[PDB]
Amino acid sequence: GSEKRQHSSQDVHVVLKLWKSGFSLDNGELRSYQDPSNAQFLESIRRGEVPAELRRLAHGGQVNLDMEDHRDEDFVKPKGAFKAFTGEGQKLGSTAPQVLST
Repeated sequence: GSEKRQHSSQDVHVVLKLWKSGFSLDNGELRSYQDPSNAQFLESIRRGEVPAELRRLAHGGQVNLDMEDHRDEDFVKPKGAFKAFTGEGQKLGSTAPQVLST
């Protein structure tokens, strides 16, 4: 976590995950496909334009948005791990009683 340094300009991916309620970005949490504030993301990402949260995540260079599908996984993005286990299956039990070291 950078906290307060700079947004490392190393050309990074902002993951957009598709859920049963909405979508989440690597910068934020799940926003349902209904809310008028999520509409910006939905509309811009629909086109291919960049929501501010992504450019406010990576430096203003290669901010690329990578899409994942999870859907009935509810929401798992900030929670822990990476990609929330999209490797052959989905979440796969999520047997992580802890946040770190797993």
